[PDB]
Amino acid sequence: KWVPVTKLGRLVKEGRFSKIEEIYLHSLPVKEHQIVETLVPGLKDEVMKITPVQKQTRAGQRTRFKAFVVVGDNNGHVGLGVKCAKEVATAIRGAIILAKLSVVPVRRGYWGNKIGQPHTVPCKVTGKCGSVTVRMVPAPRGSGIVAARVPKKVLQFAGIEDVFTSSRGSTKTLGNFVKATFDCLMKTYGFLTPDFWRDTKFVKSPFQEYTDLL
Amino acid sequence: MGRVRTKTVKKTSRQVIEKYYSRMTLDFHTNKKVLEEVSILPSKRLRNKVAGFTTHLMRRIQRGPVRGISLKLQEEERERRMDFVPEKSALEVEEIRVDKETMEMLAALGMADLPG
Amino acid sequence: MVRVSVLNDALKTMYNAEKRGKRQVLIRPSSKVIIKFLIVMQKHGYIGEFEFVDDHRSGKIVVELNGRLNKCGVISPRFDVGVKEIESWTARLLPSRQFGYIVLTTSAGIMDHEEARRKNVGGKVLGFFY
Amino acid sequence: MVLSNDIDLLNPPAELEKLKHKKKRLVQSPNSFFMDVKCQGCFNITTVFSHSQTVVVCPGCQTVLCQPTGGKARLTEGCSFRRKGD
Amino acid sequence: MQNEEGQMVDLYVPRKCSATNRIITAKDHASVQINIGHVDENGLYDGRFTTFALSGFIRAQGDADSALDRLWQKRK
Amino acid sequence: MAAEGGAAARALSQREQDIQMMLAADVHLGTKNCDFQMERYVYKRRTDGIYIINLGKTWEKLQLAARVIVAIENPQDIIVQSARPYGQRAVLKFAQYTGAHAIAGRHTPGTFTNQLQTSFSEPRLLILTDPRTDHQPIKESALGNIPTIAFCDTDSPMRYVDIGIPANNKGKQSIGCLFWLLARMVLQMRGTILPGH
Amino acid sequence: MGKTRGMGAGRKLKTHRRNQRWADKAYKKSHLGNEWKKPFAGSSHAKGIVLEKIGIEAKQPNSAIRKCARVQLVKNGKKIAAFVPNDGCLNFIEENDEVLIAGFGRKGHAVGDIPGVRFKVVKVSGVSLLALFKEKKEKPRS
Amino acid sequence: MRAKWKKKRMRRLKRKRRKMRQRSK
Amino acid sequence: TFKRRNGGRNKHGRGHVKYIRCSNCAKCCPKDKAIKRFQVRNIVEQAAIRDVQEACVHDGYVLPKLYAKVHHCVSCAIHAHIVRVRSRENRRD
RNA sequence: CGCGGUAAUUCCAGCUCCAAUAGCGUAUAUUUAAGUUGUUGCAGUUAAAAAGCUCGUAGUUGGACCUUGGGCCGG
RNA sequence: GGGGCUCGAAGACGAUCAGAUACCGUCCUAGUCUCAACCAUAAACGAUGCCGACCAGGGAUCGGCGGAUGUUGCUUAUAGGACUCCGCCGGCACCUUAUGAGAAAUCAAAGUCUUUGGGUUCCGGGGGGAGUAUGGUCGCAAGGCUGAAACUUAAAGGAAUUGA
RNA sequence: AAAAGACUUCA
Repeated sequence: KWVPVTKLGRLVKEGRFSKIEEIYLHSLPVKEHQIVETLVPGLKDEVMKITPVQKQTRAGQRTRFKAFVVVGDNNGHVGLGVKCAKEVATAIRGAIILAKLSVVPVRRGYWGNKIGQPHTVPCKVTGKCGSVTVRMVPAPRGSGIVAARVPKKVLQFAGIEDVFTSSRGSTKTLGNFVKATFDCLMKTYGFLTPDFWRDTKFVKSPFQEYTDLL
Repeated sequence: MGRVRTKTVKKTSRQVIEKYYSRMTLDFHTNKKVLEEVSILPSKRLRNKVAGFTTHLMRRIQRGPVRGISLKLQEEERERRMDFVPEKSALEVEEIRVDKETMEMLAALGMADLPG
Repeated sequence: MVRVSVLNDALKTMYNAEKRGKRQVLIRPSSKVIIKFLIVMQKHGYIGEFEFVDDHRSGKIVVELNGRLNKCGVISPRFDVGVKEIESWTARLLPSRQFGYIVLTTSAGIMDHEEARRKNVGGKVLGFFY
Repeated sequence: MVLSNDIDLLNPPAELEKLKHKKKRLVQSPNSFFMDVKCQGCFNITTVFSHSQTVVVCPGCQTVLCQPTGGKARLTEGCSFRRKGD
Repeated sequence: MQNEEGQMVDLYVPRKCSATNRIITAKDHASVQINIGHVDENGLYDGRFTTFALSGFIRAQGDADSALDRLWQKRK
Repeated sequence: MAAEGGAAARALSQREQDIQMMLAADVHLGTKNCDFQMERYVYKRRTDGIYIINLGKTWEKLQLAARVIVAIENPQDIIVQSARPYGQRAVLKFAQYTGAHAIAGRHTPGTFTNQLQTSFSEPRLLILTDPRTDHQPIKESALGNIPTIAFCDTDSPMRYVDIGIPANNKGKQSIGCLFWLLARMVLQMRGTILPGH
Repeated sequence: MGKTRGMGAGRKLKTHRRNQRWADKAYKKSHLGNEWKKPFAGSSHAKGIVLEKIGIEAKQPNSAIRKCARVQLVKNGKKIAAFVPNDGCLNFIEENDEVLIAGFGRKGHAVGDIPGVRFKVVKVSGVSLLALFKEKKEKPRS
Repeated sequence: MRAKWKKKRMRRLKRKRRKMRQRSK
Repeated sequence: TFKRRNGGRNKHGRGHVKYIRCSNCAKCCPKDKAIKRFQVRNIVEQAAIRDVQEACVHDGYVLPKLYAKVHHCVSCAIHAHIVRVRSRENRRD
């Protein structure tokens, strides 16, 4: 079943929220995956990579598995789950849950010209994990996703159709490489345009609007 | 050695005391009977262990509050103390007796005040 | 050196601080950057203090931020004078992607990227406004 | 508070003009001064630079006036002075 | 935010701070919204507020209190 | 800087009586040479290596602070916190006066964070007696999107706790006086309150 | 730390740049003239004549006789060893025939596992090595 | 600057092995 | 390696002080890296105190203590005296 | 990089499959990748890497006042 | 040359050691010391170029200066000076956070280089070979300085983390 | 504290 635990879960499931846009605005911390499932049942999973971990441990080796799963729509929503567990299947299951928590929206935009319908990125944006620099780079439309297999997949969830990408740093470190691509897309809401410079009134927190119902 | 209380004993000992307290006593023998009423423990030695530990705790309670044991009677005592509230034991006597800095502020706030 | 870069660098680190200015000494190619900021409204006011008797010239800035969003997201230098790296009206390398402008000292004087481009006159980039 | 610069920049405290060097100042001036130093032996009072440097004597009376030191002059024995100059 | 062909485009106009200056991201769950009501005599006088936000970043920098204090005045 | 606007409720204005309690309680006693950049509140450095705090400036902060508390319709959602025995006295009596829930003694991590945990709290405001000792609860609240108001001394961190009130977290009657006054002010607007003191 | 940006100072950057290239393998090959030091002239293939069939043992955890043959280039005096790949082929090579050899794809250097074997055999007796093992074609008499 | 004991050993051997051809034995 | 704000070890605009030699081994050590320890201690003992003063002229004397700073080569201090190891935060003491 | 020490998806044949397709392999040179040549576009605390130090040239680089600033109409 | 007290490569002795040529013990020459001369190298280090501006709080201490009808001083009285102070130039550095950099350890610089271009210079540009070979240069000598390639080979190396 | 040295391949 559903069943919402927590005030945060009560707000969303009981139809007091209609959109995930609201959740992002008031910076509500998702930690139960069920919350995002009710508003968005259209989320698609995709197990990206399984990679072995090994320990030598106090009484026998105890070998774990990293599991990378990206859950998202194909419309501005990427979500990143990484779990380490002794069983492959358990790590995958947990990663699906984690990915749903960590869903964060991605600005699609235009370059120079306001074109028709956002399909690119508004600005040049970079994401760093370890030493690897990954760059969102302006591209004319119809270029396709100019990337290796795995960075294409991440940008499909983002809904971005056209960018050049380039990376430098250790590309050979599979674990880190997947992590680095995510950060760029979330950091889109970190770059100044005059378009988003425009001042908004401030919407009111659900914590004060729905005191009685909680 | 040997005779240390376990976790299972620690949880049970507090609980029995808390909601049986008037009936409970310092006396070992009667509190053995109480554990028959309150629980089924399968072997003989378990009953004796719990009964002994609880009575030792009962002595401590009636000589000072115990860290993880709160009773109806002890809670009432705490409440009575924390119903009193004047200013919260500041008085000083009428008008305060400041020592510059605030003297300059109080003068240009229309408050006379004593100094010292 | 030539100041210029120092102003730009100081500006962005001071934005992270959330200060209402930093105030510093200024020169004549760093008179230019401030007036260009006013036009594209990163500043809605600037004041050039003590430029009259003193050893130097200076200007305390009153600067946009302490609002909601920062207006100047990044300004970072792209080479001072004493160098040959050069652009023309057709050569145009850029930052941003048209949200910002590329600061250019042209033949007539300092003007923004679009003004210089229309007139069809090249020049040398001073910095990159994003 | 959040201050880099002051809430009233134009009038800072004197202690914050003792911060920044003489060259660096918002309104630069000599922090040094001229003063008239007073001597019983002479009828008139002699105008003197604050940082004496040389062991200045009063013009008519051979009384002395001050002795020099690393900063502003260290006046010697019983003498009086007002701080003024035109 | 317009398009070439009419339509207002690019949904989700985000939150964006006040005391801190920088966009409030979705990732930044640490960030907070402070509503201080305008008041009449003996009244909360709700439905009138000065609304402010505070980033997670400033809440680690230590400048969080300082920046809020400047803006906290009811009308400016 | 300082806030002005609105209409004063009644008792929210300054009284000679109100200042008398605060100065008697020794709220205005600041710590020694250490003193943060945030502190405008010293004016003239007082003898024997200590600074006393301008209580007229403090009054503005307290008056303003009350406005923020009551602006949520339901009063119980604010939780107060104090490990300290001096502030425990303040916390419990505050909770009695107002809607406010109390958490006395040890905080325990995973109260503010860890939503899955039973002890999950959502509070609209938090009042802490001393953010210096209660530094670990500040961290959880910061992540948890819970604002933390605290009565702070200058060597206590006004850093990263919004709305700082210069105080005397060292002990004595000072902490109890601050909460007592705060409770009186918040009840003044649309509460149980009566005129007078 | 940072590179000189300056109107005249261009010269400093240019002069240093050339030296760096020598670390890189491709430029080093031309600049030092290491290609000449390697047994080939620079040629696509080179031809030699079979001195001997030699049975070179594999290195380290691999154990096996690789079975090679040493050829002396027609162009040079240089004797070098070339590998004969595939089942048989030690029989198909033979002493004193003309063998056409090419590199491994190692771009000079010994392969690693076979010590000192710098080349491999492309064809023997003009036929094609590939054809002979496969039994597609048969060696001509003489 | 000067590195490690590799250069220390080889410094001693640098002129010794040049002179060990005049000596031979 | 670098875990230390202290740089190499006790080098603040100096590099080299002026050498003391260990009491134990006589290895050169600059003064700040030496390890000095105050051993201000009685000649007698606990028990011995009593015996001497009984069989001596003057009330107690004063007892004329022995004062020595003890110089170590680092290694020497580890084997008995004050080094022992630590926990990471208290090392900045 | 690795495999083959007798049930080798890495060999050798067959089968089947993949995949370019009148074209495909292989070698050498060369460009990209390689920001491994750093103009665009590098690194030097600890990974390759600040000269022991200072003076100091050829060489590069180098502050400000500087007939400039302002005002009016026309289109 | 003076000078050789002390200590002390090599050697020579005792244990230990299959060997022990060493640690360790004992003898002790050059030398250590000084002067006029050579020499040119060091983990000659902050393993961190020089210079300039900026970005962050706080307390010491070193130096000078300023302000106190402060203390001690008693200087005839004072000024000074030592002490306590606050302000301050320029320091050696620490402390705590680090906005930010970094691979991390860490770091108010290793920040202000992906926000990629402040001025100038030097150096590196896989590991070994090899810092040698060779030539030039220099040194009294030792040997230094300058400084390859053949050929080999897939990692050398760093920081942190988990085992043993 | 001085009595403590060696130790095959795939791995």
